[PDB]
Amino acid sequence: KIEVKDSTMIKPSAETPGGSLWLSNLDLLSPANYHTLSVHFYSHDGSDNFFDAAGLKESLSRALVEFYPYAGGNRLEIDCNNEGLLLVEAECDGALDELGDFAPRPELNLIPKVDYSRGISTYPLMVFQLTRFKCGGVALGVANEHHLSDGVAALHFINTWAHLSRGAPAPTPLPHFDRSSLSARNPPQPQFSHAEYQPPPTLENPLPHTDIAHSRFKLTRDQLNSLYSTFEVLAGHIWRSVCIARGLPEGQETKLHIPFDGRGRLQLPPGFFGNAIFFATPIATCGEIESNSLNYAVRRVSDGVSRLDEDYLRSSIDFLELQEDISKLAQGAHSFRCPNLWVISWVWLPIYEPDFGWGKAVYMGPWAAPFEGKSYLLPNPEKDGSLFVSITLHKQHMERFEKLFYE
Ligand SMILES: O=C(/C=C/c1ccc(O)cc1)O[C@H](Cc1ccc(O)cc1)C(=O)O
Repeated sequence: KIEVKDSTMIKPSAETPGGSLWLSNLDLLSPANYHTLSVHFYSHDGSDNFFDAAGLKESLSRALVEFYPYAGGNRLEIDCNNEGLLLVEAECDGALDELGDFAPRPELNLIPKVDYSRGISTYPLMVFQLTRFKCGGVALGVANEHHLSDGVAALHFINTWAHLSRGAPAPTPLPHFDRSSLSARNPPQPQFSHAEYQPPPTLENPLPHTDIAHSRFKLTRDQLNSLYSTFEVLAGHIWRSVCIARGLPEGQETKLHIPFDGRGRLQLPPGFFGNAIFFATPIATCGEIESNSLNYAVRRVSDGVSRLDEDYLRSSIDFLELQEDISKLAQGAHSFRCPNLWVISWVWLPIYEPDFGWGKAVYMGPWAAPFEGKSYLLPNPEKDGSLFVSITLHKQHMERFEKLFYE
């Protein structure tokens, strides 16, 4: 019940010199065809001209005068050609209050499908969706190429794109586009054995069912430790709950994958624009997860995160430097599946700070993903001090997963 209205490609207003620049080694840790995408929801207010299209286009140009690589040898890079940034405005016969709590069920008309079979550099790298409803509310669906930038950089871009629409100046440190700070050493000397690069522990006794279910949970009972970060304890609990709810045989290896922003532990320049996301991979058998205390799992995840010191991160970069190709090491879409698990945390991220001049977001959230195996941590826009756990799991296991509440 959604249909396209307009499809535009936006140039910057200024020149923005478009010399192609170098992608990092961590940027090459994704498939050549992948968009990470989420949606921003805005409810209508008493103000006239709620998200006018022309104002947003002439604000998008004033935003692209800084972030020009969004419009644009044997190694991946797409030149800043300044030819266009896809912006498709749609129309829906819907009421935003009928959504209720925004379960991201796969009715993907809030975003478009892209085709890079015609060319990997033919179409641009990011797409925005401005879909307007019957109630006057609007959904803004963002879809970004992971090679170009991570969630932090695209979030900073959307915050600049917010401040330059509300008549305010640029948000913080202006974006830095030279990724030479994430370059390998000279010479490259790895010093550790990296399990973030070894293949995931698949090949278990096969699964009878394949259909999955998504569930988004509220947990207002964070304020208890039954003897570490909040994230480490919570991730240990989620991981133990999943490994118990799956009923896998003891001796089956499970592997938790955790994104980790390497801007702080390393010395990255401010406004660094690109992927600075490493991986924290603690491995353990499902038995010793289910047959030991929560202390075991939380210590395992804490050792998985605390290993990522400066030496280990630079050694990982040098290990990537030693490789033939790096995109052959990028696991995904099959690493996601059981017995493996992802857990992220958007609680610390400023995902609600984008205010275009019409108010804050009622709800932003992920949409349309390779679903199973990925647990997310979100903040509640009700700001009751509560926290959301958005997980996807096979149906046989989602009902078992209710022991997350059992401390
Ligand atoms: O969760 C985020 C969200 C990104 C985002 C934030 C705000 C926006 O407006 C738009 C996108 O990023 C991760 C990326 C990722 C995945 C696996 C890894 O091993 C390393 C990194 C993801 O989407 O899964």
